Amino acid sequence: VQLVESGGGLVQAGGSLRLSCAASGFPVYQANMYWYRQAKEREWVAAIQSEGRTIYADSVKGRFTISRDNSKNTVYLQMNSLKPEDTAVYYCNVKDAGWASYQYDYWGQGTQVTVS
Amino acid sequence: QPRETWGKKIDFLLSVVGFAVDLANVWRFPYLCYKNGGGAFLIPYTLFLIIAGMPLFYMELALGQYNREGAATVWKICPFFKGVGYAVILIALYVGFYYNVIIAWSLYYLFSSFTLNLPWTDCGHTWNSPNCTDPKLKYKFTPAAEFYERGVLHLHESSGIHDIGLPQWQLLLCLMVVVIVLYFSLWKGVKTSGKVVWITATLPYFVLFVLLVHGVTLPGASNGINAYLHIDFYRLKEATVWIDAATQIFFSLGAGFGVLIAFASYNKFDNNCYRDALLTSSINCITSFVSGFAIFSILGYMAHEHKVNIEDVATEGAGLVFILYPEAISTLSGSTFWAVVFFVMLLALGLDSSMGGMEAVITGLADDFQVLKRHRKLFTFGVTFSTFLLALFCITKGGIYVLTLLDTFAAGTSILFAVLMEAIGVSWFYGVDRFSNDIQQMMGFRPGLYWRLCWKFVSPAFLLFVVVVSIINFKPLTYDDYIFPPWANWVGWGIALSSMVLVPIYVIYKFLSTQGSLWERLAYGITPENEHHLVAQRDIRQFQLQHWLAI
Ligand SMILES: NC[C@H](O)c1ccc(O)c(O)c1
Ligand SMILES: [Cl-]
Ligand code: NA
Ligand code: NA
Repeated sequence: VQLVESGGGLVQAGGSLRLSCAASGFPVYQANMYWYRQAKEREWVAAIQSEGRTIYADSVKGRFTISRDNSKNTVYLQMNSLKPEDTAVYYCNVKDAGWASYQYDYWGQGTQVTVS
Repeated sequence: QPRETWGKKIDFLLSVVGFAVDLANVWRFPYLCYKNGGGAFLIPYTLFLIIAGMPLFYMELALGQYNREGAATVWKICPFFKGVGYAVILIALYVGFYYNVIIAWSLYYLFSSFTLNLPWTDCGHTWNSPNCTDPKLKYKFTPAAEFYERGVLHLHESSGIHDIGLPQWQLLLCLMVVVIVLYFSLWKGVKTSGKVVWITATLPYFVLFVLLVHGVTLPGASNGINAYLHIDFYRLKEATVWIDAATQIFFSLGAGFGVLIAFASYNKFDNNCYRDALLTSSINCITSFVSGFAIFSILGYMAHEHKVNIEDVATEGAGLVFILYPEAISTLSGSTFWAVVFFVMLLALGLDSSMGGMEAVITGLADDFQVLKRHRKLFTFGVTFSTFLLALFCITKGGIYVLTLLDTFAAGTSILFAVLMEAIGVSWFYGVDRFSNDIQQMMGFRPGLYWRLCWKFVSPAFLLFVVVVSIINFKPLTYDDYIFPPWANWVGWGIALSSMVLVPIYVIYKFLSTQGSLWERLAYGITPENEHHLVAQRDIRQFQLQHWLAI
């Protein structure tokens, strides 16, 4: 099980950024895939869950949009209307691959996002 | 090796329901309704359910699901409260010391039911005294009461808890069967138990439905139903009914044993444990209510058959299950089938609850020690064998006295104290707001203000009140006309305090083992272990008022 995050970079306030999480060793379409960020402590950002239900932290709700591509085993985080408070290292997490699976809680190395 | 997840949601739900709906709903609840006036017990029971038991069922499930640990190691969020996990594990072990003996009684009665002439129908048996009489052709001398007390318990060979005798070999064999079944249902993880609960967690409902439907039609059942639904409001001014209701709620639902935490620790992160807790609590309460309906209909039926009052047929302890119901069955047509189904239902009710209670210990201590995690089969054998050896005390001639002491003190005030400490540690020291954030991360919604209020103020307050009154309003233990000696009461209070004192003891140990100044030790003790890097940075929320003012 491996998670490789990408898409981070320096962006202007009010801009947009699409982070990707290329997953290996498990299918993301059954997995509880979570996004965290550490600006402070790692704060949960969003999650696309085992059955496709998308939940967001109140700090990002209505701005960020989590999605997953089943063909590429990639989880996306379309972060829109970014603010300077969104500057942090965004981590992609797989809590588990659903029922009849293992609680991986595997984390990626993180992808820096800087909102000027 | 990452922690495994239940093969299905049905596996988790059936495990939780099989543990929650247990022998308590049939052996402990209807007797507590009779003992407390009938319908007067139902008001405290429902109140305590709503305000403490549903909330703490939900809290335990959410804690296990989010932290993915057993009752002991779940207290990494508030390190000072690991004594609470140890105490609940100890309470589960204590309760399994006699719960499996009750299951052994059910198995003995089932094996005795494989006859056209049930042994409890008539006298003339080797276990019958010369005073045995059937009043429907004083109650202690009936064929069923004499069977239970002399051919099963052999209680007539014990003068008291000072003279308990040696283990009964038939009951020893039945206990061996029960513990072997538990071991082979628990030795390979939670997968085997989750598949096993498919029948044990479902047959009792059909059996109980048929029992209720037949009992409501028996002559005189109306009197028993009326007594069941009669509310004596002056009994609510006594603390005994409230203590009994709270203890029954937390003993029957399964909160305060570490079983719910252990079961939810194998859940997928996004599992809706809120609806799981609601469903399990509702099923447990409806099962208790229906079992009480059936038991009281049988009480009225037997009072009609004996031409006596309902209060002259009810018996303390497991009498309503092993004297009254067997007698009514023996009075029926096709009594062999009724006995077989009744005791198969009892076995199914008890077996999954024993499995859950043992899984609490195994999961908690294997998460605490990873050596035990690797050696699952050996550790399961150790737990099962210890339970067998310490349940040998309850299958002795005076094993009913040991069972009474255990059923009074193992999970009485101790379990209420344990759930109170759980609620306090989660809602005050860790933070009810943090717990709501965790539940939102799992479920996307934060628990409503009702649940947060129950977790932080209501349930803690009611639990504290019930603990204080149970200590203040303790009455010396007795079984029927037998009065336990004064030292038996001290032994029982020692059994309760054994689990209760693990919380102060662990707090002291954690404070002393931690290195630093007083404030550093406190911050480490109340700070989650993954956040201990902030104690140096001096950013402890618990040292600010906004943490404590979280409604
Ligand atoms: N209601 C008691 C519950 O069935 C239970 C808890 C802990 C145990 O060890 C047990 O055997 C049963
Ligand atoms: Cl109950
Ligand atoms: Na059960
Ligand atoms: Na129960």
